Amino acid sequence: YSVLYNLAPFFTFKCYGVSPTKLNDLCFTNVYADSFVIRGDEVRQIAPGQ
Amino acid sequence: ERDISTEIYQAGNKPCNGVAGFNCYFPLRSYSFRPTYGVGHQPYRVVVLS
Repeated sequence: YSVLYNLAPFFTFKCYGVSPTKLNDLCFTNVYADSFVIRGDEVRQIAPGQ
Repeated sequence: ERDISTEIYQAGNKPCNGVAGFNCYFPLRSYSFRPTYGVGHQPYRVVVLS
């Protein structure tokens, strides 16, 4: 995550379950990545339950 | 022990006071409560006797 974390043009990086700044010590059995491009106004819509 | 000081989280490698942005976070977050929320997220009142 260090190279992703230190990628400068990131604007919004919002998590919902754990701390987002110490992922190196945290290990998971799965990683799911989904990608798309949307309007700015509905950018806040990515929160669940919108 | 209790903590009240409101200092912006400088969780980055830059001397950031700022207002918002990358590695420049306001530590406090607001609970939001409404009756539509399901069981397990409605507010609970807690009193501890020592």
